[PDB]
Amino acid sequence: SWQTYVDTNLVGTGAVTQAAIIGHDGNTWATSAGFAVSPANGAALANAFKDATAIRSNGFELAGTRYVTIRADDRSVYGKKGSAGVITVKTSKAILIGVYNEKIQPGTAANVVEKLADYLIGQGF
Repeated sequence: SWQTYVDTNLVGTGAVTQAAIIGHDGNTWATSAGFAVSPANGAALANAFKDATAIRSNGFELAGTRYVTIRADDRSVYGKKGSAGVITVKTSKAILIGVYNEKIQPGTAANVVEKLADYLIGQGF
């Protein structure tokens, strides 16, 4: 049911346009219609959590878009591209990812992902 967390719990909220749930390895668990992240690109994100030295300076890519590091801790890596961007949140077993555009506010996006992450962590994922 990882597809429902995406269709309903993420994209369904309206706060995010595209979304996915990656494994700590980079391999996609579930994803939305027009979004895909390469294994290399996902394992690259899964690591910026151990040290964002690299993304902090070069930035990071997701599905062909080069994002700029805004925030980047050991649980949350945020990026932006003009007035759109992506929220990525690490759980105990996964990594949530939701992208937003100009019609959506960064905190609105950020809030939905953040909260869902809490819920899954509470569940053991």
